[PDB]
Amino acid sequence: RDEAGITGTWYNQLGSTFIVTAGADGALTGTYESAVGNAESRYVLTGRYDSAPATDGSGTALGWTVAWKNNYRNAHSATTWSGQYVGGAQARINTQWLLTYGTTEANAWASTLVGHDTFTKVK
Amino acid sequence: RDEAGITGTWYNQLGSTFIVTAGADGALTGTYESAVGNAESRYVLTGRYDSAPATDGSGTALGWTVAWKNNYRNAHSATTWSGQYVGGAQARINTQWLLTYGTTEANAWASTLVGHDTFTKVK
Amino acid sequence: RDEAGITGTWYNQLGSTFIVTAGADGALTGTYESAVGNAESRYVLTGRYDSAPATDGSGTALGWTVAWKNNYRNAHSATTWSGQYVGGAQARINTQWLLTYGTTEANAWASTLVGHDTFTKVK
Amino acid sequence: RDEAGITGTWYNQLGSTFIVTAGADGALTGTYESAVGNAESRYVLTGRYDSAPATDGSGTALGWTVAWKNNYRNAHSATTWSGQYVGGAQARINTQWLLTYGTTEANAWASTLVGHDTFTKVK
Repeated sequence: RDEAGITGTWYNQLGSTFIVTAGADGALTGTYESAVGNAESRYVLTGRYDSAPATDGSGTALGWTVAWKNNYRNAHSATTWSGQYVGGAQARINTQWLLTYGTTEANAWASTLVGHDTFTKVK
Repeated sequence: RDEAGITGTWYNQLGSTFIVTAGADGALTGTYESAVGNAESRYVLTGRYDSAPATDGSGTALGWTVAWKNNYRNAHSATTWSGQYVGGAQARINTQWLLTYGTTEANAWASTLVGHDTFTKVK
Repeated sequence: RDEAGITGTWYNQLGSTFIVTAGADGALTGTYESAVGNAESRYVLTGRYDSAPATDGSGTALGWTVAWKNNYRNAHSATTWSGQYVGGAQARINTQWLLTYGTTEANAWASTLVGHDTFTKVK
Repeated sequence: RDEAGITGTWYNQLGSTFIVTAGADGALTGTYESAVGNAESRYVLTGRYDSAPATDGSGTALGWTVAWKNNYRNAHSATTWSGQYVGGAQARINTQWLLTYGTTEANAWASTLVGHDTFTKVK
């Protein structure tokens, strides 16, 4: 039961800010602000997490999406982060991500960036 | 404006079924049923898509998450698909995905599978 | 023992041409010619494969790299394909790949594309 | 020209040891010893790097493969790392990797793990 452990404000290694609420039902809702790329201000996110994780010391699996459209800009792209929450004194969300841009069929080979973000509760 | 083009029932190459509604606001909601893996019946999904895509022939970026917990089972894992919708006679959603399982810190190197799913409106 | 099954000329879905020799010792050597991207003519490749695969119907794991420098151009990038060879009437190499471009530290978040290529012995 | 900067012994965050020689011609040769997984002792590697990188502060793209067969064991798998070398006082190779295991056609959806390794010249 990591609803309280997940909910809150998280920061990654780029200085991006992830503001999330975890629902009792497994939902993730909030906003993402990227420190880099074709982005400004906050963007909607949604996602899901395992609301009944294993009790053996394993992390808590979760994921979320941002489409990079808001009232300021549209980067015609979406990122998905997939990862796990690891609780404790220095809690962390360890993620890998896929960023797809909309492309023509001819350029679709080149549509998707992959990377990895680690989030902490301290900047 | 691909709200009508996205909304509906989609099937991938594995015979999985993706049932989605696209909101005017960029939301994706629905259910996923996997034909493979530690899964049975339907699981909640949510996600986002570019509600104002480019008009140059590019695809429509989107993503969504499933956490693999429902009333039947809990696979302590989450998958994120990231991709684009390509409209037309044979419409398609072309995706890559990341499946993270909850692990101990010692096994976290091995936590994440990557793959690729192509969805069609016909089985 | 898939040395004879791997060695030869392969083509992917983009119309790229992969010319490989598999060594008894697990080596892969040859040349790659991409139909797309910042590339022309042939580039050196090397890689490795499992020279003693399982006999249970499993595929044969393998991988290879291309750095995108030759006498014509230098795209300051390297792609790695990781996958498996599946023997038989319609033999295939099913791969996923990572293409890293050299970046400054500020842009390294955006350095790596991911995709998937399927190779056949017929175009 | 990073031939001297790449050649040598590198260690990642898992305590794996990567011993590589960079050739003037773009080759990478050496041995890999994993601290984790179905592995013991050293395994052959080969790969490629950009021997004429940009002079603007960008990193040096490179990649390499290991098939996880040696005289001790065979894990019927191959990993490819794709990344860049970043020179200087605290030199680093920043990589993402794809590990494919040989599978039956029914389980091929689950064949490939993805992760990220950072190598340093100090443990």
